[PDB]
Amino acid sequence: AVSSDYARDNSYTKAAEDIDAQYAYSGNDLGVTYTKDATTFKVWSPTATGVKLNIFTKGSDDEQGASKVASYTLEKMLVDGEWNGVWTITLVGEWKDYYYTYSVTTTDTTHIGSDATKTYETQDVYSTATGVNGKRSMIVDLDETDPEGWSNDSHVLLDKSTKSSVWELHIKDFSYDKASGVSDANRGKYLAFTENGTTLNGEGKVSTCIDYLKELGVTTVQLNPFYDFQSVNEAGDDSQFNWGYDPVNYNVPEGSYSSNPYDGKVRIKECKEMIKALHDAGISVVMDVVYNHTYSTDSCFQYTVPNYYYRMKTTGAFSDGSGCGNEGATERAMYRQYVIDSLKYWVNEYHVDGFRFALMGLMDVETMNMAREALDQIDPRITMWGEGWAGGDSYHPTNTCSGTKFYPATQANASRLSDRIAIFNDGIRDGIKGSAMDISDVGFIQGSKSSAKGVSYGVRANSSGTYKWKAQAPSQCVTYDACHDNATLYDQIIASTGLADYGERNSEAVKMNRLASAIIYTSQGISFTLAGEEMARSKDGDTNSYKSAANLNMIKWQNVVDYADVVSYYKGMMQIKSAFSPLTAMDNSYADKYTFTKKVSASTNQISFTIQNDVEGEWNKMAVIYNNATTAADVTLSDTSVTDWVVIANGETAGLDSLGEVTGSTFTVPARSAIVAVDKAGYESAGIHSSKGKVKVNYVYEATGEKLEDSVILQGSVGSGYVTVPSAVIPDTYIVSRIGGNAEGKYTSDMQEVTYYYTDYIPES
Ligand SMILES: OC[C@H]1O[C@H](OC[C@H]2O[C@H](O[C@H]3[C@H](O)[C@@H](O)[C@@H](O[C@H]4[C@H](O)[C@@H](O)[C@H](O)O[C@@H]4CO)O[C@@H]3CO)[C@H](O)[C@@H](O)[C@@H]2O)[C@H](O)[C@@H](O)[C@@H]1O
Ligand SMILES: [Ca+2]
Ligand code: NA
Repeated sequence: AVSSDYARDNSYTKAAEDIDAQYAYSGNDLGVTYTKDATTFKVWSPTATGVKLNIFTKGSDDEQGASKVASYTLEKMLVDGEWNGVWTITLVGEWKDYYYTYSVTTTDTTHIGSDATKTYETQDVYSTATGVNGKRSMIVDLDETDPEGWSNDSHVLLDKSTKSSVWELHIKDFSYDKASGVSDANRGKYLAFTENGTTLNGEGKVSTCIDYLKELGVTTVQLNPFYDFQSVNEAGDDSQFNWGYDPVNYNVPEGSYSSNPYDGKVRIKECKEMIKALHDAGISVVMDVVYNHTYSTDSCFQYTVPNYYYRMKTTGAFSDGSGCGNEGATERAMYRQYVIDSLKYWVNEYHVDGFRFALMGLMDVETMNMAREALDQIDPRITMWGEGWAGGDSYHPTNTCSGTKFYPATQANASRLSDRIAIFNDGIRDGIKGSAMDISDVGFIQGSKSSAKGVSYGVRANSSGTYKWKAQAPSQCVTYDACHDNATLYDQIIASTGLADYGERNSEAVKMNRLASAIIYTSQGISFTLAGEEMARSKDGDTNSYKSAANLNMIKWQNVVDYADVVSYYKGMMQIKSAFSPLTAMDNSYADKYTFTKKVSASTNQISFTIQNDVEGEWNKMAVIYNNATTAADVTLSDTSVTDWVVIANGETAGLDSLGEVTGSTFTVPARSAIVAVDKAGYESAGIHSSKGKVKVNYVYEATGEKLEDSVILQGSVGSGYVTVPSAVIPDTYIVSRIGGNAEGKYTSDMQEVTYYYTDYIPES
């Protein structure tokens, strides 16, 4: 089922609305305002009877030189005897690098003015720095946290969101593997991203980490939570892992990814160095944000203004729409403001280029649209997308703090949402590889004919017609087959077919992987992959790896060799989408330029369509065919307008070079493979060609000269290193007797061939 939302007004919502009408504050100076001469503290809490500032030398009581300094009484901000809801004090002198908490004595929202008070110690709601484990805030000069050349670091923004290629990455996963070639100190840390010239096992043969990303050519890296989360003990062991969907401090970097979580400035500088390194690599940084819930209701929000910041049921229970125990009340004036101010902070202070909203379905449409407008004032190329669903039933008031009707930012309400707030298309996801809820379930690539309609509607970003949900335009659609949640693409292929064990190479499974690649990059919308999808990433069948072993979760960098051909295929498919404007369109101007051979809703083993282009200097027409049959199929296009074709992607390779020609309207499409072709006239005139070198790898029985296994194609930049390997799937009764050509070397302009010659063998042991 899809979870429900309910409009219910009660004592709590009416109390919160009254608080907004009187005390809503837009002053822009809540938290700490540092200067060398003085530091000013501001806390918003209309429910409070008193607020006390506590100063410490260190962020925890374990550290050397840790001591309580003193405590101070904050005073109400009055004008002509009228309180604006804000507490303030100004400390004269130099207070930088001191740590602090607030002691808030307060009622709840439904008992303001009463003697029913409780006192809570808490970090600042508007913390820009904390000590270890985010318990104590830190007074910092943010200038001191700027790395070398930070002033010259610019945003990396896509001209159009639909021109993106997103690599969804977890910071520990990136470099926790020793084979990553990243230094001992920086493995699984922010600073891993700053290490150039890293290679597999540091042997200097093939690129890893940042150099690998430059070669792959992804436009965008989306980072899993690097705001401060609860679920990793920052004073604990290095082997701890969590995705970090457990927020504690929204505007403070995560401590565990830094080299030193005790000094609050170090993580800020190192977090900025990561973002700079990615910007220097020409890559856009998208931040996974989780305003929909906090780890617990024992939070800075609840301790400051009890029952204001969370959606309250009539029974006094916290609404659990997140499935994590609570949901943030985005409809409230001061959380709306907090969220928007937070987004602007990460953009301006950390140079973040966009956001992925966790459970965007829990966040109200008005708030989301206002956030889009705010970020537009900085730059409208700043990207926004999110999950158009919740994680449970959500109880909200009828209206927002503005007096407009509450609407959740779900798939169902895509029409009410800005067309530049994109939504994850679970339609094409389930269409391609099968239900995400069931690892054993088949989609189109595994041979489901019923799944074809999922793919076919996905091809135009679910923006043409209606199947499941409808995007306003391709700009409002994220096109993907897998993410960090549920099974990896290759794990679902393995589980659903039983072709092999998890993480084991299988020729037919890899064919299916290549086909998924073809679909993603011949589909409209914002193309998105899990980091390592291109190298057949496995989690050993883990369908919820959020707190699983770090070595299970980590990117196995050996896969860039083991699946170098698959990486090469993705690398080439990315080039195709980038070269052909209809695929990267933001609007619906190309919707009526598609000619599907069969009905879009057809149950078929072969999907085919043509796309008419209108951009001068590009290809005039593209033909796309997906064949999920176990045999080769002759597919005849219904569109006969073009009868001279150049093939640019097949079962073997993909890219901008001609792989052969086709006369007429009929194409022979190999089993479990795609064909991408373009009009010959256009291919000649456009002058679009590859600058990448090729290596063909053959596997031959020496005695007969016959192939034991299909040849594969590696592709990469001329001068970049490659490593070929003997085929993993060849029976154990054959052994490599001899190698022809350069098994290892650098790509050249001319294609090189490597042949692994095999002889008769009996394992024995
Ligand atoms: O008080 C209740 C409860 O609170 C704490 O546990 C919270 C929560 O922890 C687990 O949920 C996990 C999921 O299993 C993960 O898949 C992940 O979900 C996120 C997903 O990956 C994102 O894509 C999406 O945007 O956001 C979701 C989360 O909203 O992360 C969550 C949170 O870590 C567990 O499965 C839940 O049952 C549980 O409620 C606390 O640790 C518990 O002791 C406590 O009982
Ligand atoms: Ca933390
Ligand atoms: Na283009």
